[PDB]
Amino acid sequence: GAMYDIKKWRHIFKLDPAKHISDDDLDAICMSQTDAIMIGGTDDVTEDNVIHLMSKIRRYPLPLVLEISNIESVMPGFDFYFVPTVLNSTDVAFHNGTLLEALKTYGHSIDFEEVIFEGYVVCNADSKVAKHTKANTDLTTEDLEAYAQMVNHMYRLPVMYIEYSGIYGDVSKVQAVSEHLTETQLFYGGGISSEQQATEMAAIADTIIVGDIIYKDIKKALKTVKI
Amino acid sequence: AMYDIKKWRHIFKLDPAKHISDDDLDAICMSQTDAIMIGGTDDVTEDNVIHLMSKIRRYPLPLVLEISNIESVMPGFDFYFVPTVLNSTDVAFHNGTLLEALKTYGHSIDFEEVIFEGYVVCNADSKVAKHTKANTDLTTEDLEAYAQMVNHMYRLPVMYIEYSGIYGDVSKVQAVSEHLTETQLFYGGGISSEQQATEMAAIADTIIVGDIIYKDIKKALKTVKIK
Repeated sequence: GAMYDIKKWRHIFKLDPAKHISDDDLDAICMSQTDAIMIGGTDDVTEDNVIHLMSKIRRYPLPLVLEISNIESVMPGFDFYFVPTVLNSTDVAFHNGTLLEALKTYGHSIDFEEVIFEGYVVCNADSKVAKHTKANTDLTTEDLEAYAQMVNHMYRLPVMYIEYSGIYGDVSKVQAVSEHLTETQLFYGGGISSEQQATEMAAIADTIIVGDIIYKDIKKALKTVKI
Repeated sequence: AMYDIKKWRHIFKLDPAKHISDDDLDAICMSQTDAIMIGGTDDVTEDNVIHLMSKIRRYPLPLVLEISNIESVMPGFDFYFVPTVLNSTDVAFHNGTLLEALKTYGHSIDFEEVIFEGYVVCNADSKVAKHTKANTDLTTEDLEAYAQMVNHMYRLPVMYIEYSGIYGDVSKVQAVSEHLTETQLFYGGGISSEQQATEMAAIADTIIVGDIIYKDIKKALKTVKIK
């Protein structure tokens, strides 16, 4: 089952369950070389369409993961749950606050082997996720490096997630951050929309996460896997 | 074997602001304690720590520093215990301050000797609770969730139940232990009798004794006789 060893993942397609994906486009990505399909949507996951989406996704043989945002999103059935802790958020709620309530609720029966805690760092000052988590987006390269160090040596977390929220972020900073991660895997997301960019980043980061372009140019999207 | 925290059962904890006689100091360092921890939940008086270290280093037992604030950071200790107050309402006590420290000292820290502690402040009327704006209304469920969170999500080496000066709720500590497996349970707060040291050192992995050292050196040395 090399299929389910996140450490080997290089590319993940991230679906916003709130947007419409056609069955042919869905088939396209699920058939691709991508390592996993991730359902996200940083807010009020609408149980209804998430289940619609996973029903379709389970017809293919590839890891289906959920990016839990809020206690509302928690649903059984996924292969992995990626739980973020927004390191640069100024509200304890996105640190461990929400997670404490989820655990209060489902603690009794979670299989922590399938849960993955991610050091999440919001880097796009003008994003829904930056404004919701009251994230302190004024980050210098030193700040990111301190964060990387904090993730890599102090919490020693399996994943550090650089989230540029839709726009292609600062390659140099991502590059600075990768420098300090060693034991921790580096996930990058934000703006990839060209085999060129996917290759640039997948070079620095360990796993790249392509999302928006799926709903804009399925053909370009499929290009991001060629990294 | 001396420096493997996982075998430690008792730790004597010295407030560097309080005075301790050369003879009481001698007594604790000669005891069966596994280590001396210099704490003081506030502004370490760079002055008396060096004095205390000076006397303590004549004995061969581990000397550890519990860093509270970025001020405390100094060389010469066997291990540095860094807290993250999980039930604090202020990001500064989650990782805020830590991020600063890392910006400054990041370049020269031997992370091998740094130990990240999952801290849960449990005494509503404590300087530490008021300082870190800790949310001290914790049910057993809450504590269990916290345990789970430390043990499985953060997967930190130590979860520290801090009852700040008073002997806490044995049942709750017992509940918390239930969930820690890979994580070492440190307990502190009120042990002042061979009886209490013994009760707790049965539930927790390591009991931390402090206040009684300055009140009844004879009773204090009774706390290391934990069966």
